[PDB]
Amino acid sequence: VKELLEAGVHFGHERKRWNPKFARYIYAERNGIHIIDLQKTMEELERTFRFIEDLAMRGGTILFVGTKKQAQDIVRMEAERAGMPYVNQRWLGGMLTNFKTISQRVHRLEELEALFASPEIEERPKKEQVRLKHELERLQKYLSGFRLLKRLPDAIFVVDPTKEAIAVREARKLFIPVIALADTDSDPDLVDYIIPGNDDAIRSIQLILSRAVDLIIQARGGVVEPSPSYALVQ
Amino acid sequence: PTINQLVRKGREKVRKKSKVPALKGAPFRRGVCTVVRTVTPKKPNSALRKVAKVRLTSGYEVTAYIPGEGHNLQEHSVVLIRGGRVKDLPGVRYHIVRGVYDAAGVKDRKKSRSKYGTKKPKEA
Amino acid sequence: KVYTIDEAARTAKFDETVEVHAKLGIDPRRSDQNVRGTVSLPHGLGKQVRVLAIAKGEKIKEAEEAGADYVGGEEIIQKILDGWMDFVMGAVGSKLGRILGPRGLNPKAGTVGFNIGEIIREIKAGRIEFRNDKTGAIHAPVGKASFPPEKLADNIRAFIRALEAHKPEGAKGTFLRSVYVTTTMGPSVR
RNA sequence: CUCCUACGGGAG
RNA sequence: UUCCGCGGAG
RNA sequence: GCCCGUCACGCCAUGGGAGCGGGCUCUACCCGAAGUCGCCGGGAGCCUACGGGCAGGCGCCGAGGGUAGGGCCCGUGACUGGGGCGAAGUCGUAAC
RNA sequence: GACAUGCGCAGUU
RNA sequence: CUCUUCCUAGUACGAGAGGACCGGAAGGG
RNA sequence: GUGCCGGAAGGUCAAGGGGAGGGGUGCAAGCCCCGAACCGAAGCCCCGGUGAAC
RNA sequence: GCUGAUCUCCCCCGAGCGUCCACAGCGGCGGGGAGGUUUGGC
RNA sequence: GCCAGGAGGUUGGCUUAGAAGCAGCCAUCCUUUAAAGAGUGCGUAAUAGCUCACUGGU
RNA sequence: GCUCUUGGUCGCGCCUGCGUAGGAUAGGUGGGAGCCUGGCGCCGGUGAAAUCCACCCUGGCGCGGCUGGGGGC
RNA sequence: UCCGUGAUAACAAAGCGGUUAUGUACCGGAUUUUUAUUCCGGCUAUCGGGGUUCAAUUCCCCGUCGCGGAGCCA
Repeated sequence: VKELLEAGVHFGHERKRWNPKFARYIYAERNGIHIIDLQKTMEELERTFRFIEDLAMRGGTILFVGTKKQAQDIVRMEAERAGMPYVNQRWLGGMLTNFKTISQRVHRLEELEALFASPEIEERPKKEQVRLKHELERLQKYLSGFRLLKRLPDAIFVVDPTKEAIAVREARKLFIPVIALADTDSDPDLVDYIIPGNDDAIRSIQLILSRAVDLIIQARGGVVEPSPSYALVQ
Repeated sequence: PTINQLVRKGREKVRKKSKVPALKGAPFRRGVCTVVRTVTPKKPNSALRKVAKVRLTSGYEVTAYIPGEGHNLQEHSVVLIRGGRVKDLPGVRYHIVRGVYDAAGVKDRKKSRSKYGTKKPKEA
Repeated sequence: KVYTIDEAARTAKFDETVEVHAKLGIDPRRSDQNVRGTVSLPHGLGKQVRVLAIAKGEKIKEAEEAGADYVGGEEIIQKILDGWMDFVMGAVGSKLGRILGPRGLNPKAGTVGFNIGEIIREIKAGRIEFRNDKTGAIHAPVGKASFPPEKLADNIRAFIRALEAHKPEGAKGTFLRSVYVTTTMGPSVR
């Protein structure tokens, strides 16, 4: 079941703008692009989910992140469809690293989320009615998936690491298991559980991210059908 | 420097100069006060430090400082040079051992007296 | 020709525009010129000269019947003084400074005829006949003359404007004749 | 170099 | 220290 | 704001300098003690046990001394050259 | 550097 | 022609501190 | 300042050119005389360079 | 050579200095001479 | 020549440390009585003796 | 001999003249009341007035007299 | 002596008949930290007389002085 899926259209990515480190994960250079070795991919997928599973069954929260458009939306899905926090917008700086302080805003969210429905709305000038309402639009615009648990993650899953290496860094300074789906345009080393494979074609992203959440749930009870993947998927 | 070079050239030992030529590495040197003027402080000070030139035993003649308040050295006073630069007066590189030879100790000093050769007074 | 050819002046109107334009000579040493006041002249010209008499308020009966058209007194001294258009010409003889209403608002005015008896008389000759024409800086000369009514009579220019040769030092030769006007002008030995 | 002398020589 | 008889003393 | 160099004044060391003083050494030749050694010991002396020894004579070496001409270092020198340092003197403004 | 006296020691300058 | 040194005497005089008259020798230039 | 060199302008300048005008004579024509303007070189004045020119 | 101002010399007077004391030794201001070595005059 | 008293208040002021003629600068009086000595004079520490400026006999 | 080119002179021939008021690039004093065949002319002011005729000062131009210089053939 | 030629204010230097050029040095006053500069303004004139002209530094005459040239008396 695995192979075929991938072999389908979810491997081989960035070309001639690679990283030599990632030379251990790559089969060849066809007509230009680097054809990643799936054979090995699989092996890594294993150890990765092993970890995920050996964690999804011990009451541990994971934080997913994907700030790239050719992978935003989906990440928004797979997260809510698992209760696992996540980041789809601008991954603020010092989140994990300055959690206590970033949290401060999360609190400010509900601070308004509550003043939203109230009789205090009868008063208050249009100046603030617009200020706050707006101050919330954005407020709510960035933390939609960064609230849930008021405690750091036990790990973090990600699409293109190098794209969000900054998060990664934060993670690493705070000692936090790093797992992610990286292609040839990234350096393994600073990645703990490496999912080698295309990071732009939503095709591969969906898949590798999909079977991930399921696996997160297989260890919770409630195996069902996939999530809304197609809507304009090519 | 490579070893081979070291073998050839080799390191050179420093050898330093006497911050004070009081002759035959001598604790002190005697001599006559050729003159006794009164120069002026350096860079940021102002005052009338008392200095005196001295014809040393060794046919030498140099400026020596004089400690404490007041004194009594004249154009022909025999004296003992101690050797202590006075960092604040260019040249002065020796102090005059108070209370020795023609040098009179300090009158009424009660504190540090070992320096300034003042005799231990009685309290009665 | 020979002397003059007065008749040679043979178009226009009454040709009274005759003159004496013979050249001259600058002033030798310390000198100048000056035409003899009312240069006699063997003619009368038949002119009703408007001779002005610097009289007063007493001489207003004869000053007019002596050869003058009209005559004013002292009620015009500083009366015709309030206009640059309100003001012949005589002058109060003696040392009297007639140069009070005559020293300001430039024309022609100097010596005149004397007679502390009356401005008019039967002996009121020479005061409507001839006049003057002195130095012109560039070259004076330029005199007057009768009109196209006389043969050798018009030959007054001679012993008159020509005999004017009376005032002059010495540093050249007063000559270079030429007579006539308002038409053209010929010239002959003086 | 210093000394002694009986100033003739000697001494350390 | 012009010490007592190297050994002692000053 | 900072900052340059001349100039003036004071103190110190220091280069050049007609030169003047002393120390060390090298070369050469002249005199040359004591003494060792080498000749001789003749037409002179002393001793003998006749071989010989001493005295004395001559020579080489020779401390030093003299004269001469070099080399190396130190001191000092009219004046002269710059250099160092010294709370508030002069002239201008080179540099940031 | 120079040495009184007694026998290098001690002592003098 | 003149000098020096020596004996009278380092005695007359003399706080002195040096030093003679008179008289007699012997060398010099 | 002097010398020398350079300056087809000016200033001054001798003969000579020029003749306004005047004089001596004769009866006269004439013969003779002085003579202003103005035109007139080199030189000098004037303008400028010049010191291994004074 | 004459002359002798200049000059060299000495002299009269004597202030005043010398513990006292015109003069042991000095001599003010001033005066008189001598000599012919200086410088000069004729 | 010689005898002699070689009178007393005089030993007065500056300087005195000594003018008290006999250091020098100022006085120059009186006097009892043989007169007189404003005692010119050798000195010395000023004083302390002689000398005539005073006269009997011979 | 022949050209080219410039001066100085007397002629003569036409121009030449831009103070401030002001019909505007008024030269000077004179004649002057009309000549051109359409401006008068005072104007009102200006030190001084315009049409036209003159003789003339300043400077220039153009043919002629008489004298002069420099270039070529 | 004779011919010509220059001339102004403390000094320097102008205006080929139409009413106080101008510069310096000097005295102010503005601006520049000071000074120099710069600016603004003020200066005991037309070498002295006398002429011509409506009008003059300008043209005429006489004098003084400087300039330059020719003769003077012998």
